[PDB]
Amino acid sequence: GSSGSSGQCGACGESYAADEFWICCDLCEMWFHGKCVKITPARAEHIKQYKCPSCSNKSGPSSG
Ligand SMILES: [Zn+2]
Ligand SMILES: [Zn+2]
Repeated sequence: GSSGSSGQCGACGESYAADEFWICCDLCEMWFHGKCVKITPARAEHIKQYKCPSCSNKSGPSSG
């Protein structure tokens, strides 16, 4: 990773690698990692357009 500006996972902000398992959001449709979004690479199969933790948080009882 030498490129300055580039995609970064909101959870941690790793480099755009075509290896790890990324998740797909519907609200913001951002880029995240299964494990980062509290999701397994195997379960994703049964998951379709999961609500990333970045959005789900919005309008929360602990934090609005
Ligand atoms: Zn991450
Ligand atoms: Zn989202």
